[PDB]
Amino acid sequence: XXXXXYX
Amino acid sequence: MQIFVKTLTGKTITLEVEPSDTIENVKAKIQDKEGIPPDQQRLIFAGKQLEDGRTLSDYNIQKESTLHLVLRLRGCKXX
Ligand SMILES: *[C@@H]1O[C@H](C(=O)O)[C@@H](O)[C@H](O)[C@H]1NC(=O)CCCCCCCCC(C)C
Ligand SMILES: *O[C@H]1O[C@H](CO)[C@@H](O)[C@H](O)[C@@H]1O
Repeated sequence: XXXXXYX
Repeated sequence: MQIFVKTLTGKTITLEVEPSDTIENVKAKIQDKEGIPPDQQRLIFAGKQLEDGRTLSDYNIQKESTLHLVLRLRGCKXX
């Protein structure tokens, strides 16, 4: 992980 | 007893319920009628958001009472 969103 | 669940979409849902029923039950019934998953439902009565697990009598909800429904899903795809 480490990246966010939300997709 | 009978109660109403209203949205600001111009929809009123009539439900037959018992004073001993929990807010969870109520959401389940709403799911039957409208197809909205309970996790996506928020119920408001008398200026308070209602918690799954408490009963209609806890909140002094009686016949002809009107709960307000609003929808809430935060995005959960990511990390
Ligand atoms: C991030 O989302 C995770 C998830 O899988 O939904 C949660 O388990 C995790 O607890 C969440 N992290 C936080 O709530 C604090 C995040 C601080 C960094 C993000 C701040 C807001 C903007 C980002 C891009 C969402
Ligand atoms: O949101 C996650 O899936 C997406 C698929 O296009 C990626 O672009 C993104 O970086 C995350 O992995």
